[PDB]
This record gives sequence, structure tokens and C-alpha cells, in this order.
Amino acid sequence: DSRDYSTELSVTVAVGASLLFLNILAFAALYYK
Amino acid sequence: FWINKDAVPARTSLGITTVLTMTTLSTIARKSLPKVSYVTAMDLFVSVCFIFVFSALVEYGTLHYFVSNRKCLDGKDCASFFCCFEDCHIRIAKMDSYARIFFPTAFCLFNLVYWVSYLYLG
Amino acid sequence: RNSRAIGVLWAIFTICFAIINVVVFIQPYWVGDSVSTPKPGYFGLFHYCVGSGLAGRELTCRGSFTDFSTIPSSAFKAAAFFVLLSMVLILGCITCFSLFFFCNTATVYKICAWMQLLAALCLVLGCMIFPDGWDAETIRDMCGAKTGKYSLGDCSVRWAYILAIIGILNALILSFLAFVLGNRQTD
Amino acid sequence: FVNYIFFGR
Amino acid sequence: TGAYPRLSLSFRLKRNIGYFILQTYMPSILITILSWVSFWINYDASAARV
Ligand SMILES: *[C@@H]1O[C@H](CO)[C@@H](O[C@@H]2O[C@H](CO)[C@@H](O[C@@H]3O[C@H](CO[C@H]4O[C@H](CO[C@H]5O[C@H](CO)[C@@H](O)[C@H](O)[C@@H]5O)[C@@H](O)[C@H](O[C@H]5O[C@H](CO)[C@@H](O)[C@H](O)[C@@H]5O)[C@@H]4O)[C@@H](O)[C@H](O[C@H]4O[C@H](CO)[C@@H](O)[C@H](O)[C@@H]4O)[C@@H]3O)[C@H](O)[C@H]2NC(C)=O)[C@H](O)[C@H]1NC(C)=O
Ligand SMILES: CCCCCCCC/C=C/CCCCCCCC(=O)O[C@H](COC(=O)CCCCCCCCCCCCCCC)COP(=O)(O)OC[C@@H](O)CO
Ligand SMILES: CC(C)CCC[C@@H](C)[C@H]1CC[C@H]2[C@@H]3CC=C4C[C@@H](O)CC[C@]4(C)[C@H]3CC[C@]12C
Repeated sequence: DSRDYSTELSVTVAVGASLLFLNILAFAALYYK
Repeated sequence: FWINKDAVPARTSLGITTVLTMTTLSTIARKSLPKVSYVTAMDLFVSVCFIFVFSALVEYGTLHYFVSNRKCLDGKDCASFFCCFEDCHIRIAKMDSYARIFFPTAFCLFNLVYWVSYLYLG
Repeated sequence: RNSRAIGVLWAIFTICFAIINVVVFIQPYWVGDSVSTPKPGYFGLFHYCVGSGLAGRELTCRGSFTDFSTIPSSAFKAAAFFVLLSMVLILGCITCFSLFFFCNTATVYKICAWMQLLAALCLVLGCMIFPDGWDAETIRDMCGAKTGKYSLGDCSVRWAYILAIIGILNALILSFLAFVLGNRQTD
Repeated sequence: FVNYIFFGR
Repeated sequence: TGAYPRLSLSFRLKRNIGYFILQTYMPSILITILSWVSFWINYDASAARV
């Protein structure tokens, strides 16, 4: 493995951004429909 | 919580006896170790259980006291959107009604988190 | 349609948020060391694993929140304490999901709007206090003297810290969502 | 249980 | 009989007050606050307070 952490950061950022986009989509569907 | 509000000696006996039982359980659980000066998993579990029973006891005490001895912003208004105050007595008499599901589900959540924390990552 | 589905979605995602919050709390992998490392190993809020590097890079893992004496610095103590407060608060809402069936819906939506905001504030404060801890002898030894107060030095950020940052942002968005759900659904 | 249903609610 | 040599190796031991905090002091304290609950209970409930 050595010191390769870039993949972990990439996948974590990807899933975090996906969840954040889902929450923002729900909020957008709520506050102005 | 399922006993009537007017059964004061019974509910008081239940609470006080449960806290004594927690203290006794804590002592007999911790006497199976050396006299180490840090907490363990069993001590933490016993502490949380003691907190739960003490919360139930003080809940009944509060109920008895309040029942017996006493009577810019896109949003149009800033306080309602980002605060709250409409009287929040209102439903203090209802405390035993919804306290029958608050405590068990709180305990279930604590047990889930505790066991998942130790049995896998430790 | 709107309420009966959006509430279930918010509840499910709040459960997911609490799950990731506890996961980032108990996960040791927070601050690792890159190839330019005096010594190998990773670092956590209260669990540091320093690779000895003798023959098979065996790690002398040591530390636990159950004893503050093992924690290197008081900044880590404060960070773990406030993460614990945030996790207590979010678990307070997942406890309160049963309370909907008895009390008024909008006010309890506002209750977790506020207490989600406090959970977010606690997580924020812990996350900004966490950099303060990179000054103890352990961090200065394994990650090099270049590490300092609010100075990464030769250390590298692992998935847990960025996970906590997106958890902060997610907590803020969830609090706002609870606020608007409580306020608008009354009308 | 009996105290709940026959003396309380 | 006479004068004799002596060496002395002395240690100072400080007791770690963590076990008694979580076995003696804190249970007794919490028992005291719980005993204070009798004041809040109504006066006529003699059985419960006693
Ligand atoms: C735990 O509890 C224990 C028990 O209570 C406690 O022990 C006491 O600790 C103190 C030290 O902190 C001890 O006191 C010291 O004793 C030293 C020895 O002094 C005697 O011997 C002298 C002879 O000199 C030769 O001694 C040996 C060989 O025998 C060797 O080092 C050399 O060859 C050396 O030349 C002797 O001179 C001295 O005489 C006493 O009487 C004369 C008068 O007749 C008087 O003038 C002296 O002052 C003295 O009272 C004695 O018989 C001693 O050197 C040492 O001196 C300190 O003070 C001088 C300045 O005055 C400094 O220059 C020196 O560096 C020291 O700081 C000191 O007196 C004491 O004896 C222990 N208790 C007992 C009962 O033995 C522990 O400390 C406690 N705590 C912990 C955690 O350990
Ligand atoms: C949902 C609710 C969630 C609540 C969850 C609560 C979380 C509970 C953990 C707290 C912090 C634990 C880590 C820090 C304290 C424990 C670690 C510790 O050592 O603390 C000592 C004193 O304090 C201690 O003993 C312990 C101090 C903290 C105790 C907190 C009590 C928790 C509630 C008790 C319930 C009452 C009933 C319990 C009794 C039956 C220090 O001294 P000392 O120099 O000698 O050591 C020097 C060394 O060389 C030897 O230890
Ligand atoms: C029902 C709700 C209110 C309970 C919320 C608090 C619970 C989940 C908290 C309180 C004390 C916490 C524990 C405190 C210390 C440690 C040691 C650490 O090395 C791993 C996590 C672990 C084991 C924690 C797990 C979560 C815990 C049990």
C-alpha cells in the first residue's frame, strides 16, 4: 500500500458530494417547488 | 411510567430501589478487577444505565411537583423561521404518556451504538 | 405526497448522517504520514498507532477516550468531547423520531432543527480545535518537528477529517431542511 | 398492567 | 555492639485518586442529590418522603 491515500480521499469526496447534492435537491424541491 | 400518578409511595419506591440496585451492581461488577484508576466498558455501561434510571426518577419527581404542588429573511418572520416560542403549562401532564417510548428507544439506540463500537472496532 | 415522503427521506438520511458521524468518531485514521515521514503510522482523535519500523513495521497502537491520560494533548480531549456532544445530540433526534406520534409535528421538527444546529456547532468547534493538538511530543516525534500548532508539517490529511468537514456541512443543510419543514408545513 | 388499565387510563 | 553501615533506598508513592472518585465520592454525592428530592415531593405524602 505504501503511503497512497489519494484514492480514499477521492472516493470519500465523491460520496460526500453526492449526498450533499441529494440534500440540496430535496431542499430546492421544498423551498420553491 | 405505567403506574398511576397518584401512587406516590409505589413509584418513589421503584425509583429509589432501582438506583440502589444500580449502585450494588456497579460495586459487584467492579470488584472483579484490580484497583485501576480508569474507566472500563462495564463501568461505562453501568454508568449509562444509572443515568437512565435516575432520569426516570427525576422525571416522576418533576411530574409530581408540577401536577400536585403547582397549577434579512426570505421567511416572512425572522423569529419563527430561525427560533421558536409559542408557550414553548401545555402538555406537562402528558409527560408519562410519551415518556413510555422515549426511554426504551433511547436505550435501544445506546445499546446499538455501544455494541457496534466495541464488538467490531475493538 | 410532499410531507409523507419528505419526512421519511429526511429521517432515513438523518440516520445515515448519525451513522457516518459515529463512524468518523471511532475511526483512528485521521492524520497519516506521507512518504516523507520520520516514522510510519497513522493518528486519530484518541488512538495513535506508531509504526516501530524494526523489521515488520509493527504498530504500537495505544490510546483510548476511556482514559484521558493516554490522550497526548488537551486539544484532542476537547475535540473528542465535542464530537461526543454532537453524536449525543443527533442520537437525541433519532430517539425523538418516536416522539412524533404523540406531540405536535411542527414543533418537534423545530426541536431537531435547533438541536441539529447545536450538534453542527459542537462538531464545528471540535473540528477547529483538532488542529490545535498537533504540538504534543508524540506528533512532533512521529510526524517530525515541522508539525506545530495549526501546522500540518509533514503530516497528511486522511479520509476522516474531510469526512467530518462534509459532516459539518451536511449537519448545517439538515438543520436548515428541518427548519423549513417545520415552518412551511404548518401553512 | 392491571393498575394501568383499571385504575389509570 | 558497635557502629554499623547502612544504605537506604526510599520511594515516595502518590495514590492515584481515580478509583475512589468512581466508587466512593460520586455515588455518595449522587445519593445526596437524590435524597434532596424529598423536599420537592408534596408534604402530605408521608410514606414516600419517609
Ligand atoms: C522518605 O523517608 C526517609 C526517612 O524519613 C527520608 O530519609 C531522609 O533523607 C535525608 C535526605 O533527604 C537524609 O539526610 C541526609 O543524610 C546524609 C547522611 O548524613 C549522615 O552521615 C554523614 C556522614 O557523611 C558521610 O555519609 C556517607 C557515609 O556514611 C557518605 O555519603 C559519605 O562518606 C559522607 O562523608 C554525617 O555527616 C551526617 O551528620 C549528621 O549529624 C551532624 C552532627 O553530628 C550534622 O552536622 C549533619 O548535618 C547531620 O545531621 C549524618 O549522620 C547527609 O549527607 C545529607 O545531608 C544533606 O544536607 C547537607 C547540608 O547540611 C547537604 O550538603 C547534603 O547534600 C544533603 O542535602 C542529609 O542530611 C536522612 O538521613 C534520611 N532519613 C533517615 C532516617 O536516614 C527520605 O528523604 C524520604 N523521602 C524520599 C522520597 O526518599
Ligand atoms: C447518554 C449519557 C452519556 C454519558 C457518558 C459519560 C462518559 C463517561 C466518561 C468520562 C471521561 C472518561 C475519561 C477521563 C476520566 C477517566 C480517566 C482517569 O484516569 O481519570 C482520573 C479521575 O477521573 C475519573 O476517574 C473519572 C472521571 C469521569 C467520571 C464520569 C462519570 C460518568 C457518569 C457516572 C454515573 C454515576 C453512577 C456511576 C457509579 C455507579 C484521573 O485521576 P488520576 O490522576 O488518579 O489518574 C492518573 C493515572 O496515572 C491513573 O489513572
Ligand atoms: C442514547 C444516547 C443518548 C447515548 C449517546 C452516548 C453514547 C453513544 C456514548 C457515550 C459514551 C461513549 C463511549 C465513550 C468512549 C469510548 C472509547 C473509544 O475508544 C471508542 C468509543 C467509545 C466506546 C464511546 C462510544 C459511544 C458512547 C457509549
